[PDB]
Amino acid sequence: FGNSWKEAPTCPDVSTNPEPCSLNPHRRSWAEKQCSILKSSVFSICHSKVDPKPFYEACVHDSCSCDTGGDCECFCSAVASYAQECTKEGACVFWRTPDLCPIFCDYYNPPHECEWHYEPCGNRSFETCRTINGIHSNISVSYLEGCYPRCPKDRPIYEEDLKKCV
Amino acid sequence: CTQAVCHGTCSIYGSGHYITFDGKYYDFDGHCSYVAVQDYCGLGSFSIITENVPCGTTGVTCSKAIKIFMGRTELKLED
Amino acid sequence: RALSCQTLAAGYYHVCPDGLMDDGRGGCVVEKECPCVHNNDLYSSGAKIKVDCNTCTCKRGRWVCTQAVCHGTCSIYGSGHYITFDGKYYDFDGHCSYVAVQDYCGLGSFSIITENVPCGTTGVTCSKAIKIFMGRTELKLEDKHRVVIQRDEGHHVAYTTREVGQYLVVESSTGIIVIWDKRTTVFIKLAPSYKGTVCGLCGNFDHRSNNDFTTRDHMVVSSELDFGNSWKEAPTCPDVSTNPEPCSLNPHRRSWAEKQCSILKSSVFSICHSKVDPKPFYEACVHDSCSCDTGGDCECFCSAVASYAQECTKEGACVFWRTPDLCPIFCDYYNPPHECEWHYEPCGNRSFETCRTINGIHSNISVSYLEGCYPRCPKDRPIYEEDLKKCVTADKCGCYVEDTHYPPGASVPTEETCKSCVCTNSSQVVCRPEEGFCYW
Amino acid sequence: ASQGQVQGLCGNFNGLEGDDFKTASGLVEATGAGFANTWKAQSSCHDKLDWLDDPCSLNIESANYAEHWCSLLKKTETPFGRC
Amino acid sequence: NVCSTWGNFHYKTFDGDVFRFPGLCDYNFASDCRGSYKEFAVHLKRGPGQAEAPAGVESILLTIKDDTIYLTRHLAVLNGAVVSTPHYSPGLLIEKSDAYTKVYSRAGLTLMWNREDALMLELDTKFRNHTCGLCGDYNGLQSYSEFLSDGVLFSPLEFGNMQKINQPDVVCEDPEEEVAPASCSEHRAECERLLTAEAFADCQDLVPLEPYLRACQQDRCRCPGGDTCVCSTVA
Ligand SMILES: *[C@@H]1O[C@H](CO)[C@@H](O[C@@H]2O[C@H](CO)[C@@H](O)[C@H](O)[C@H]2NC(C)=O)[C@H](O)[C@H]1NC(C)=O
Ligand SMILES: *[C@@H]1O[C@H](CO)[C@@H](O)[C@H](O)[C@H]1NC(C)=O
Ligand SMILES: [Ca+2]
Ligand SMILES: [Ca+2]
Ligand SMILES: [Ca+2]
Repeated sequence: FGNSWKEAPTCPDVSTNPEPCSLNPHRRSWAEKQCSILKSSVFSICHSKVDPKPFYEACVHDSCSCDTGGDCECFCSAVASYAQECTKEGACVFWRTPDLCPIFCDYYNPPHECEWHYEPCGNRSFETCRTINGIHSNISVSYLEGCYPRCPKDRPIYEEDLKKCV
Repeated sequence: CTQAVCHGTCSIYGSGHYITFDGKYYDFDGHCSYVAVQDYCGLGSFSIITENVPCGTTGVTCSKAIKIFMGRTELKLED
Repeated sequence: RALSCQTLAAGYYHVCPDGLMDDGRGGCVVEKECPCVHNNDLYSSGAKIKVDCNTCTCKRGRWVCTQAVCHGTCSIYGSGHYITFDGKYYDFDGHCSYVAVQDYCGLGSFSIITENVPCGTTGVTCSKAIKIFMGRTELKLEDKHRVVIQRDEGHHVAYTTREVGQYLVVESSTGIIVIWDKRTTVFIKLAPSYKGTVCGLCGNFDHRSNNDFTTRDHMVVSSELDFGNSWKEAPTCPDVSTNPEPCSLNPHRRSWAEKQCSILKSSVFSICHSKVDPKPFYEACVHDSCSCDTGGDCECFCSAVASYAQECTKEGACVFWRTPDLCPIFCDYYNPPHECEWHYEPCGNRSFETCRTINGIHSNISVSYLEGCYPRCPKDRPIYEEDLKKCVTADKCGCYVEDTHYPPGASVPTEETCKSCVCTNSSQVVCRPEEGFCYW
Repeated sequence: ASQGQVQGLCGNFNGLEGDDFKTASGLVEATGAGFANTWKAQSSCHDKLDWLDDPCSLNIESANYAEHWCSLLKKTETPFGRC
Repeated sequence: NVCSTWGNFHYKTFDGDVFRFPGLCDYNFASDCRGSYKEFAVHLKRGPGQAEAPAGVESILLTIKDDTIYLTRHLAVLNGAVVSTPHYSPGLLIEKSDAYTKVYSRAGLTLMWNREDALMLELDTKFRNHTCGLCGDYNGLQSYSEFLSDGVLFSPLEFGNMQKINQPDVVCEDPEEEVAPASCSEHRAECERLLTAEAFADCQDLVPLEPYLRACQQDRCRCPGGDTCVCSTVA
């Protein structure tokens, strides 16, 4: 089914699915140790709302393969994929720590006024200059992780294409 | 429960993990440009293509760019 | 005959008229008002600068400096990179417990050991624990924590453990200092009273660097692998024969390593290029990135870059190099729910008030150049208590007795007899006797 | 018998290799070009700066040639292997 | 604009200036002489001399700021590895049709080469006043500095000779100054009639004519017998 949807006829045909953790045995011990956080008590609230096994397998499969550089970026995205679903079903979990996939939000703040904050599960609706003129989307994206503004009370409209409270 | 039809969702993630619109998981590791979605199905209006390249030495591959054709406009999500 | 204030000592062997001499800044100047140069910077007459313990002055185009002896520093970092007290870089990859420093040099008062273990598959090894013997007490730095062992009954040589920035600092009242980044880096600082009375992998600290390869039995060798092998502790540990070459044994990882580590040579660190030579740090960055091939290789790189950023700060160039995509740092995790007081200080140049220094206790070194997150305590409780990392009022901080924090009011434990103790409601630890025989 | 009585680009010859960049006017320099410029014998010459590049990355056609021969120094079977 | 090379050692810079440099060893076809950082460099490698009429190209080396592409007659190599064309990296596109091989870069570089003789390169306007290869500079001046730098009007052969690259394993001799042949103006009518035919109607205002017919002049007389050397210009 996959090989029939390629665009260029000259592209080769896939014959087998490789097994990363079998071709890189020495990387298994680490991968199976970091990815175990999904099954740990940290995500105890979400265990009854999302089955973690297909995400644990994805985490282990990815961690065994990023063997040419920057393998701490393959792991954080894998865990964030599951955390996003946990948020989506109604379980807002705070899993980042200064030693595990840190995030650097206050980089965006003006010199020392504190207005950007890491929102663990995005459940915050504020006023941009698009919605102020009646423009609206057609779906809810109120479950996307990241850093969000908390614009002050003297210029409370968040302009997006410059990331500025005006 | 009320009866309204929610939007449909397809997911691509990781080293070639796919979840279709109807909820079927699978894996596929190709090195070419593949049709993610389109309605030129046997005259259609759009198409969304993906570009997979190797990332690692075990042979697995991952998506690295996206091309969106709408009417005649073409967006490209890249870098 | 045309002098230039830079060929003054040359001799003029091989414009301005007779008398006046070019200064390099502009018009011709007399010899008296001739400026000075230092690290590609031009200072006029009568200026002032400091060099690590002293202060200098541009007098007559020549520098006049005070003469005090700065402390001595040994550095251990990376996958086996050593810098001795007298400035002699080298490499060594062992798997045993080695004597970093000691005073039992042929009767002694201390010793500092290290524990190197393999990290990777290319054969390189890195430090992962430290042990400090002081008199009879034994501190051990391990698993991101400090553990006391065999605390002596009544001598208890005064030390002090605290946490500054991202680093853990252990000082001793005798004049020993250890700075540990909790992963692999270690700095040992010694007071100038130990001069020429130590021995170990860090040399013997005598302001002379042609004899730092002195083996255990007082012989001077010319080989790194013989000097290193003679300071192992357990006689059954094997002996190192060759230094591995990581980037040659892992060809596929080279392209990444040489691209990320290139930031040191980019324009981002343009200010620091004239003050610290970047080549011996670029080499270490590439060497470390090719070896961390078993997981967590984004951590071997950030520490390598921080080692150079710290020196740039130390020499007077505060550089801001972190970005949300490059070694991000997550500081506001420590803040209260949404009150914003903790801030990432790129170069630590901040001197605030803790409840130690409020009572006259002072250190002996300036550690005002360590990276990390720092408090900015509010104006309603502006005293930073360290053992809990909390901004509190000047009254309710603690007692800090026997290197152990005790909350105000809490009955202070006491290893004495008939002597009860309490932290008053004034931050004062006071003890009373109990006649239950014994008396006051 | 001339230990510490020489000055120039060749250092002071006193046993310590950290003060070798010690200019003739007090303090010590950090780079290799900064120290050297202070020992010019002609005031008219300009000042140079260090070069933070590797020539084996600008001339690709020469890298293979340079490696194939300079690598002989580490070959134990080669005559240099004795040293 | 476009730099081009084709035919019997015919070249064309970014500012016209059609000449003939029958070099055979190796040359710097194009480069970025900005001075601070070299963004790209295209190096050309002629053959040992195929025959009197044709003038092929053995291989092409093309480095873009981090990686090298080595294009041969039969295969293309990227960073020392053979790639199955086409390739879709997020900063570089290589494709191999039957009549051409094309390379597109995000820096503003397009290269098109048929595997036998014809090669053309297109750059954006960003690289004006910086190109320094055999294609001359890209200031838009017609033979301003390419041939008259310090008042001396450089002959094409000596200008081409300066653009050589020294491979530190082989010594290759530069071509010697040939005796000035007669201006082959006896075949001008044939070239003009062939080139200005009906099939080339809607380009008489897009591309000029003088340079391309002047090129046909030498091509017709320098290439007696088979017409394998004149119809490579009208192409
Ligand atoms: C900084 O150095 C001084 C110099 O010794 C230390 O002062 C010593 O303190 C111990 C116990 O507190 C006394 O037994 C010594 O007599 C003191 N030395 C002198 C010369 O009087 C001081 O303790 C050091 N700083 C810290 C924080 O320990
Ligand atoms: C330089 O200016 C622009 C590009 O910077 C270019 O179009 C122009 O032709 C050049 N002129 C000269 C004299 O170099
Ligand atoms: Ca010494
Ligand atoms: Ca010396
Ligand atoms: Ca021109």
